[PDB]
Formats: sequence, structure tokens, C-alpha cells
Amino acid sequence: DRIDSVSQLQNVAETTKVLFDVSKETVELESEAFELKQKVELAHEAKAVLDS
Amino acid sequence: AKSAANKLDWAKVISSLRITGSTATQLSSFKKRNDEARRQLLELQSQPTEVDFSHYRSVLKNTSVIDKIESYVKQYKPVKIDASKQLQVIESFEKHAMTNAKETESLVSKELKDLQSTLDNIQSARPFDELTVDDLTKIKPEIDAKVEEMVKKGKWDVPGYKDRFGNLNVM
Amino acid sequence: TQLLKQNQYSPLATEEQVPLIYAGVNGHLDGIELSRIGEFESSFLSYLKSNHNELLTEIREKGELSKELLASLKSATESFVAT
Repeated sequence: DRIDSVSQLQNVAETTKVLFDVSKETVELESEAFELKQKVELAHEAKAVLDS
Repeated sequence: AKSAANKLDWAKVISSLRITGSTATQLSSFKKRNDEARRQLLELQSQPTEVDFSHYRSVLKNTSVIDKIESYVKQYKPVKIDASKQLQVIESFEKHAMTNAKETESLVSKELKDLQSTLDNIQSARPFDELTVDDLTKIKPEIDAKVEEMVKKGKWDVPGYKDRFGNLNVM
Repeated sequence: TQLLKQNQYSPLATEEQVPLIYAGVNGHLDGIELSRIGEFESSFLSYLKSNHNELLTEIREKGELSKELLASLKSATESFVAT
């Protein structure tokens, strides 16, 4: 039974490193379009005033 | 990229069968889907952030503000830079990640062969008919140790026998 | 009948009609209780628009399901069923 328990995570821990790696960027890489959000909302009011 | 980002997320859900009750890894995956889903919608609804001086300005014959507004867009055309500030703490999460994963991987790699040798040990070392109880004394002094204080403390009666072997009472 | 429900002002497209009703033949009774089959269909659509855009495309330009395309669609449906 302990053969299976050890073999459950024989391949997991090293494959979780790239998992832990990429998950960090994919979470904390949302700032570039956050600034684009600032200019996208800047565009809407620019359209809004001229439409007004 | 987008399909590649969550492609390895389908790896952790398979990794999640052995690890049940993940407090924040799924939340972090949820967070990395929550913001990412906000990304595609943001860029698809993103018009070219400009006022059409050709059409959208010439529709107004009383312009008087569009050039100011067009300049106002251009003066703030460099809205704000990205924030790639995380270059010392983000890897500090990773440096713990290298430390514990290799600690785990070194142990499991050692134990899988060590426990496999135990299986090879037991299959060809089974003296179920020729083992010595004195050899059991040798293999564990606890077997030797547990018998002396048994008599001194007064636990003369020993249960746990009739369950396996009958008492073998004569008729 | 709970699956065919839709909301106004939300038109849909054939390339994502096909997966939802195809799931209605190979695994629909295992849906996660009736009040939560709607986000089941939405999450199925998400799981096919992400990481599975090839299926949606192939079925949207050619307009039909080839044998290998049927196999891939069945595989995706059962994969999200196990999910």
C-alpha cells in the first residue's frame, strides 16, 4: 500500500514547479492592459463627450 | 498562450486527486482565470483609443473642443507604464518551491527504490516455518525487552492467543 | 428541457450549439442537479472555447462533423463529464 502512496507523487513534485512557476506569471501579469484599461476608459469618455 | 496557460491547469486537477482540500491553489487558478477572462473581454471591447478627426470630428461643424480633446488624448497618450516590480519576492516564492519540491522528490525517489527493495526483501526471506524466536529477540530487543517487565509488573496472564490458535482443549 | 432554456438579448452560434446538445446524448443525467445545469452549459462552452477552439472552428467553417471530428467531440464531452 505504501508502494502506491509513494508512487502517487513520484512525478508530481517536479512537475508542480513549472506549475508553480507559470501560475505566478499568469496571475500577476495583468498590469499592462490594466493601464490599457485606463486608456480604454479614457477613449469612452472622449467618444461620450463628442457624441454629447 | 491562453490555451497553453490553462493546459497545465488540467495537469493540477489530475494532481488534485491525491491532494484534497486545496485552500488557494484552485483559488489561484480561479484568480488566474478571473483576471485572464477579464483580459480577453477588455481587448475585444477595446476600440482604437482615438477620436476620428476625419469622420467623428467633421460631423461637428461647431467643433471648438475636439482639437483640445484630441490633444488631450495625445498629451496623455503615454498613459502609464506597466508595473513589473516583482523581481525579488516572486522568486522568493519559487525559492521555497525549489527547496520543498526537491526535498520531496529526493525523498520519494529514494523511498520508491528503498520500499521496492523491501518487497524483494520479503518475497525471498519468509521463514514462516523455520524462524527462531531467539532470532526475533535478535531482530528486535523490544521483543526481548517487553517480556521482562511483563513478569515484574505482575501481568502474568497473557491474552491475544485464543483469537488465532484455539486453546486446544482435550475433548 | 432545462437545457433548452435561453435568455433574451443573448443570441448564440451553431458552433456552440453543437457541443451542448451533443452532450445531451453522452452524459446529461450526470449533470450537477437541475438548478445548476445552466452554468454547466456555460462552463462547457468555456471549456470548449478555451483549450478546444480547434473543435469549434472546424465545426464552424466546414459546417459538419467528420468521423475524427465526432471522435474528438466525444472525447471532449466525456473529458468535461469526468470534470
